[PDB]
Amino acid sequence: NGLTDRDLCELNECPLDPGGYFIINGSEKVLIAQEKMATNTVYVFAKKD
DNA sequence: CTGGCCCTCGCTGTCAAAATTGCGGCTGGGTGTGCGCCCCCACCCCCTTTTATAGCCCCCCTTC
Repeated sequence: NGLTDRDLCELNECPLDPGGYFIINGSEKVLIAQEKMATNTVYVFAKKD
């Protein structure tokens, strides 16, 4: 979190690594944002079928 | 026997809904993963006594 660039290098981690991913069984797993319809809002659609 | 009319009823067309199968072609990577409850019946363990052994540990007592 608070490590500076030198501390990151000494710890064998790239300073330029953005992070934002988990490490599960050694695999860098990233969660992709999932789109969904907005909740709590009234929506009137055009079912013609 | 013949003919005019309205009736229950038999059958049909028509509309509608539920049910049904398929949705391009090759390819290359990587990465992961594999009941349930409640009851009845056999079988085994602990209840108890004895005694030696010693480290460990609970409990009560005592100190200040």
